[PDB]
Amino acid sequence: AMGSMERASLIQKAKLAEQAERYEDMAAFMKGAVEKGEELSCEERNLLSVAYKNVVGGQRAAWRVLSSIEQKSNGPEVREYREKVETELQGVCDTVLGLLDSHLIKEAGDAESRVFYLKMKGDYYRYLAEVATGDDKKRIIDSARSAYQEAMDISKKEMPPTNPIRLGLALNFSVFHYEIANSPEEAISLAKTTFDEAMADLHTLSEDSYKDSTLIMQLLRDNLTLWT
Amino acid sequence: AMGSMERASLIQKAKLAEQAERYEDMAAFMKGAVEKGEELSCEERNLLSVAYKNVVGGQRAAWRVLSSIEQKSNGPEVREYREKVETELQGVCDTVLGLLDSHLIKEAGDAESRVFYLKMKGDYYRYLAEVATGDDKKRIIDSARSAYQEAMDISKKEMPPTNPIRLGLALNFSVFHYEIANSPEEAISLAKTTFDEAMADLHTLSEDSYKDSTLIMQLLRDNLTLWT
Amino acid sequence: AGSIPGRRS
Amino acid sequence: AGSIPGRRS
Ligand SMILES: *Cc1ccc(S(=O)(=O)N2CCC(OC)CC2)cc1
Ligand SMILES: *Cc1ccc(S(=O)(=O)N2CCC(OC)CC2)cc1
Ligand SMILES: [Ca+2]
Ligand SMILES: [Ca+2]
Repeated sequence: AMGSMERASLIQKAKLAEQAERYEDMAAFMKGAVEKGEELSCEERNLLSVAYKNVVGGQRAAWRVLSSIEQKSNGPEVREYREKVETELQGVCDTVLGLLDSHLIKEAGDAESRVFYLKMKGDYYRYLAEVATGDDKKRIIDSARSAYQEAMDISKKEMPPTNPIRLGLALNFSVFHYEIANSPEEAISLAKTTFDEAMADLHTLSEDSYKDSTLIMQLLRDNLTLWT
Repeated sequence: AMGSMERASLIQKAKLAEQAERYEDMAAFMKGAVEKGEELSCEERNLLSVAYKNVVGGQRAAWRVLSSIEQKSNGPEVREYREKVETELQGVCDTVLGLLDSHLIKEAGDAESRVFYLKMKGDYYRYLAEVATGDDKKRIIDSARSAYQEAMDISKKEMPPTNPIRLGLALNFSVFHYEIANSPEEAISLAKTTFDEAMADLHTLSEDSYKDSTLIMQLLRDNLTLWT
Repeated sequence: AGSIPGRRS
Repeated sequence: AGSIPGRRS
């Protein structure tokens, strides 16, 4: 749909859409930019991720409201509307996963880009898992786990323990273990080890990098406080 | 688009959409309900109004962000994107105005319903006026003024001075005078007279009606404080 | 200047 | 449990 707009114009409009809090537009501009076929810079990857996290975040919040109403009620309206929101959410997750598969991941050779995209892949399978039931749920859960694990393996070999993408990946994989995989001990162990190894590497950082790393470390600590 | 869904199901889903903060869905359900052709109850009119006020409120906020960026900058991208948001906003206002004209207003015989719909008509022409330029602007401004004035005339004949719709109509018409019609003295005089006449009628109200009326009176006072 | 917020039923 | 908010560039 964005085929006639220049790549640079799509990027500029995605930044404007963010300022205007128009996240659906932002995601559509960034989808258009990905479909130009060129790799994304660090800032462009962040725009893609921010756009879709906002879109799916609002869908997830709505799905949770409707699922709670439906569970309390247990006419067809609540289930029908929860199903409509669920299908829309699944469609957005499938769209992001399709961008990652065609062809962002395969072209990502540097650790920073490949880890970022595999973390995204884990996240969007995790959002699919949140609404999945039964056996479909098992394969979706394993797809999230596999993406996160590959990202973890690369991150531990190629990035310092304070790298913000490495830290956010570990945070989100710990949430996966706690909330999706029914592995709270694995969640706690990953969050603790990640926090401690980052603490021991803070001395190497500038003041600005210190601020970025400690912000995510606080999120790990916030979860550990809630889980223990 | 909602032709195959029962009226009562559209109403139920509009309430669910409000709870889920899915205001575009809410507006689409309420448009479907209006298009069933039956008059709306008090609660249904409020659902219609809440849905569209939220949709157009987000569009207006985005348009203001983009218009400010465009004015500071004075490539084509900011203007193009402001124009896109503007066209979408105009389309929503035209949709609401079309529901009011086909056929909510003509079927509204009681003062409460007719004033409510004419207030809506003034509001959506006011939102069109906010983005209009030049001579188109003049006719749009007069359409807002005419709708508000008819609503005012009915409200003063048929409703007590504390009626919340009468109060909200006067509030919004005062904003029209201040922000659109370049008539700040008319805005201040209308807000003051409305406040004072409501104050003198509070003694007639129950505790719950008192709470409803005084809440809007505080909005009138807040504007008077800003304008004087 | 504030109009009716009008965004909650 | 909080994941990365990730909603502001
Ligand atoms: C998944 C994730 C991890 C960390 C962030 S961030 O806000 O701290 N930040 C890290 C540095 C930059 O590299 C991509 C930009 C994002 C965001 C998301
Ligand atoms: C335009 C407008 C005026 C007042 C309100 S309200 O929130 O005070 N309320 C008044 C009583 C009911 O009648 C419609 C429901 C709305 C809202 C909008
Ligand atoms: Ca080009
Ligand atoms: Ca019917």
